[PDB]
Amino acid sequence: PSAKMRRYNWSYKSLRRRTQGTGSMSHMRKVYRAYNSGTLKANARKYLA
Amino acid sequence: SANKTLERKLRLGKKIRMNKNIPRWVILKDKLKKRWNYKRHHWRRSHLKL
Amino acid sequence: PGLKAKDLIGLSQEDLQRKLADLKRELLSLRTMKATAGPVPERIARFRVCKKDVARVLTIINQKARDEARAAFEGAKYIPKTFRPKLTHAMRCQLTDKQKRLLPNKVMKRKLQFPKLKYAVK
RNA sequence: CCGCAGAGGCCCCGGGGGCGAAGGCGGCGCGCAGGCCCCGCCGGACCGGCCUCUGGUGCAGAUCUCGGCAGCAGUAGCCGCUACUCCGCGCCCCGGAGGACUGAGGGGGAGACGGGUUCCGCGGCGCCUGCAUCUGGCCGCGGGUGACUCGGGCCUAAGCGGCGGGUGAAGACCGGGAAGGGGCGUGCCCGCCCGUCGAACGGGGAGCCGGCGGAGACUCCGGCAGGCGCGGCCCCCGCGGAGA
RNA sequence: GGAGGCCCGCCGCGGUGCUGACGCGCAGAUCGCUCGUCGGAGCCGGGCAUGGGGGCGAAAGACUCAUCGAACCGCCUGGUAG
RNA sequence: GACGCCCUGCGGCCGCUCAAAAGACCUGAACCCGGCCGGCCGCCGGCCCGCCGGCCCCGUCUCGAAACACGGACCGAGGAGC
RNA sequence: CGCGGCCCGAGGCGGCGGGGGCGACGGGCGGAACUUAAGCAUAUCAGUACGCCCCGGAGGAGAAACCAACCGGGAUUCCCCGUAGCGGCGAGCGACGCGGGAGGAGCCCGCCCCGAAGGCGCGCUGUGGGGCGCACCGCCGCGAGGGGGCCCGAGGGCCCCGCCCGAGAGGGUGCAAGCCCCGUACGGCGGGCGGCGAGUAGCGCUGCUUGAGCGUGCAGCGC
RNA sequence: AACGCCCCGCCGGCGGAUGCCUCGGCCCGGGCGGCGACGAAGAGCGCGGCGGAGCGCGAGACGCGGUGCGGACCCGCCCGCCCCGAGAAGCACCGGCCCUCGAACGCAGCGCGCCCCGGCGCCGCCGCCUCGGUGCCCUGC
Ligand SMILES: [K+]
Ligand SMILES: [K+]
Ligand SMILES: [K+]
Ligand SMILES: [K+]
Ligand SMILES: [K+]
Ligand SMILES: [Mg+2]
Ligand SMILES: [Mg+2]
Ligand SMILES: [Mg+2]
Ligand SMILES: [Mg+2]
Ligand SMILES: [Mg+2]
Ligand SMILES: [Mg+2]
Ligand SMILES: [Mg+2]
Ligand SMILES: [Mg+2]
Ligand SMILES: [Mg+2]
Ligand SMILES: [Mg+2]
Ligand SMILES: [Mg+2]
Ligand SMILES: [Mg+2]
Ligand SMILES: [Mg+2]
Ligand SMILES: [Mg+2]
Ligand SMILES: [Mg+2]
Ligand SMILES: [Mg+2]
Ligand SMILES: [Mg+2]
Ligand SMILES: [Mg+2]
Ligand SMILES: [Mg+2]
Ligand SMILES: [Mg+2]
Ligand SMILES: [Mg+2]
Ligand SMILES: [Mg+2]
Ligand SMILES: [Mg+2]
Ligand SMILES: [Mg+2]
Ligand SMILES: [Mg+2]
Ligand SMILES: [Mg+2]
Ligand SMILES: [Mg+2]
Ligand SMILES: [Mg+2]
Ligand SMILES: [Mg+2]
Ligand SMILES: [Mg+2]
Ligand SMILES: [Mg+2]
Ligand SMILES: [Mg+2]
Ligand SMILES: [Mg+2]
Ligand SMILES: [Mg+2]
Ligand SMILES: [Mg+2]
Ligand SMILES: [Mg+2]
Ligand SMILES: [Mg+2]
Ligand SMILES: [Mg+2]
Ligand SMILES: [Mg+2]
Ligand SMILES: [Mg+2]
Ligand code: NA
Ligand code: NA
Ligand code: NA
Ligand code: NA
Ligand code: NA
Ligand code: NA
Ligand code: NA
Ligand code: NA
Ligand code: NA
Ligand code: NA
Ligand code: NA
Ligand code: NA
Repeated sequence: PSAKMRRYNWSYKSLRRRTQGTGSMSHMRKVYRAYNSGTLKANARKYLA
Repeated sequence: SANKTLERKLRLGKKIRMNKNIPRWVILKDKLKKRWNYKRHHWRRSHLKL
Repeated sequence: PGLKAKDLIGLSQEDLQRKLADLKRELLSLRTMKATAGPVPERIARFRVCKKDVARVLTIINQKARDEARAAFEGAKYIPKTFRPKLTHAMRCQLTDKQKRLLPNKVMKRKLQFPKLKYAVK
């Protein structure tokens, strides 16, 4: 139950085995799509201005 | 054993429901070459560790 | 096959609620028919349509409710977090554009007496 | 100098190719040699002579690496646990008859842990059942675990964690001296200071009989009881004995 | 009358001798006879504690998951070699 | 993967589709092996072809290897001065 | 024995923030040994591996308590160029200036004057204002030009004669296809005065670090 | 002798080299540089007409709705669509749904509380409400 995850640089194979991108990555995919081709930037510009 | 928690019981339940072959109409719908499911297990040979 | 949201948006909340009740009841009936006896083509055909019909009605109800609630908090200072503008965490926690352009008064005075001009050489 | 893979050029109407390329097998010829060429059969879509350029460029060995495979050889072996036979029907399945064994610290009847569907019915022999198989814990298709009273959920043991804080570059580790909660019911009264962590064997409020299925039973059904709560109606603030 | 780190002896717990069997094993330590002990410094199950130059030891450099005169896993590391 | 014919069933023959069986599959080498057909022991040389003459097992370290010095059952592919 | 102000504390409520993830690049700490020296202990490997903490689209650095010694330059960063020195003075290690380029940009607070003029439930234990005298990306589209004969299971093959070209990049099609199909070339739309920082700088002793050598930088304690 | 063994001329096995081919790798350049208490990355368990693995999705589950474009199919068996719009396959953007664990938030990990109306985690900043002090004072008594 440590708050942080157990990661060590002396084994890049275990990092390879479990890490970001080895699952679905639903929210990140949606946000990246809305940014590269979408209206997230226009919304941000309107909100800031 | 006969005295288990519900949490262990639910994980073993999924293993049993998944130990199935590829249906016959699926093999021909997808034009499959390899017709066996190599994620099956047998109780006398496996170690589920669950 | 099935209902259309088009003519669904033209009913009141009570009517939609009753419609949903009937759809769920007959979905239970179709589940019973599948579980017992045998799956004749007509009831199995009706099954998928009924499932998507329940989906459509729930969609309409929620959209109507959201529109009403959003109209309830149109001009308040603090609104529910589900109605605030869609941004990322990082751009939410950021200075606006005019806050970035603020200058102390002395620098403002200096930058007005020497404005940028257009010129050419030769 | 011979050969291998690739790059830049040439190959006199624009190099050779389904009228058959690469590769494989057999046979001539040429060269001191490394090698090259041609012919026949197989094969079924690519190939390269000369000039300049480039390199992960030539194997008999390394108790070399990976793959395949021989002799040995129908050889070594199929020695614990006393044992099977006749007929239906087959040394091994089922039935009847006979003959034996385990020998109540059981080759019996049941649980804990571990396993996880191996359980039951129907069908089957492609795999496995180191001989066979009509058998099966094997393969296919369908099914199967019911609780007020049994166990867990509660308690605490040895222990573990948390604790205003303390320390260390941190990660973290150590820890009584700290304005540390309730009740009734709205005002008052009481009160120094953790844990619904840790035992399917310890503590713990209360269950027996009969019967039913193919696979479940202290759980289902029938009967007869216990314990603990809640709601109505009636409904009481103690007498006897010389004493125990 | 019924004491005892008393004696014979079953299950248990051990492991003497045959230097027996086996030794391409039933088995990367087993099998058979024979043997030691058997009310105690006895034996068994579960929970918990001690962690690597450390632990634990009626002391053999023993044991610490087939690994111990310093465990195992990955990395420094394609470590250096007259 | 037609039809037909045998078969207690398992299977077999004959043929069919196709340019071709290319038949669970492109091509299909070596080692090792079965049938039929021809021969009798390896290499070099001469010859009218089984006679005569010659010939220790390679690679390696070493003054010195056929060595009772080490490595090597056999075949394929990979394999070490950039 | 009661209650008002200030000060120092306690419990609750409302609104806003924080925490975790990311084999690169970036910043800050802790910090090896194998190895080389033909042994090895200072040295080297290396201010590396690895452990811990923290951001961003970059980060960090930055407008002189600087270089220099010239007929001088002029914040920071990045590229080109090259020997002073350190060292069992062994093995080894090692900067900067001048010169040529890319890029180019400057400023504030405190102290001093006014004093609530302020962001007004805060704040005089100081809010607010001032120097005073002389002088390239995305979206949308159209897109030309070949027949005859022979022979093959099918020709993109062989022979003859043609066409298109701002298109002879390619891919597909029953065998080598500009002209069988898709594409390729050629478009449009959107975006004088006052005043300069104290347990500080520096020094003594000790530890680490550097090419820095009677000290390159840092730190502890005493002054 | 013959067999066995060992050597030529045809035919069969066993094995899988070679050649040709590859929607895959590796290097170089360019762009981008965007997660989270509004619940991330990750894990578990479910969801299809006939449904095992993988992808996807979340009790609205092998997807729902809106706006544009597109224009006949939908891998098997079925069901559906067919039309000057009546709408299959596909594509882009937008709006919602979003089970249990997880920084993981009533306690705990699969059980159990408090509360009165519904809700009940920690740390910080600002503000407010209710209070304490033989702190510095003051008044009254
Ligand atoms: K218990
Ligand atoms: K050790
Ligand atoms: K020797
Ligand atoms: K020897
Ligand atoms: K160093
Ligand atoms: Mg072909
Ligand atoms: Mg090469
Ligand atoms: Mg070889
Ligand atoms: Mg024998
Ligand atoms: Mg007997
Ligand atoms: Mg039993
Ligand atoms: Mg059975
Ligand atoms: Mg089975
Ligand atoms: Mg009980
Ligand atoms: Mg109970
Ligand atoms: Mg407990
Ligand atoms: Mg008990
Ligand atoms: Mg009862
Ligand atoms: Mg039973
Ligand atoms: Mg006694
Ligand atoms: Mg005794
Ligand atoms: Mg012996
Ligand atoms: Mg023997
Ligand atoms: Mg110690
Ligand atoms: Mg001869
Ligand atoms: Mg001779
Ligand atoms: Mg040698
Ligand atoms: Mg030697
Ligand atoms: Mg010698
Ligand atoms: Mg020799
Ligand atoms: Mg080779
Ligand atoms: Mg708060
Ligand atoms: Mg090294
Ligand atoms: Mg040395
Ligand atoms: Mg050496
Ligand atoms: Mg040494
Ligand atoms: Mg150095
Ligand atoms: Mg910066
Ligand atoms: Mg065209
Ligand atoms: Mg073409
Ligand atoms: Mg200054
Ligand atoms: Mg140094
Ligand atoms: Mg699946
Ligand atoms: Mg939770
Ligand atoms: Mg929790
Ligand atoms: Na050839
Ligand atoms: Na090579
Ligand atoms: Na009998
Ligand atoms: Na005795
Ligand atoms: Na000794
Ligand atoms: Na190594
Ligand atoms: Na081919
Ligand atoms: Na000799
Ligand atoms: Na030797
Ligand atoms: Na040997
Ligand atoms: Na953090
Ligand atoms: Na970011």
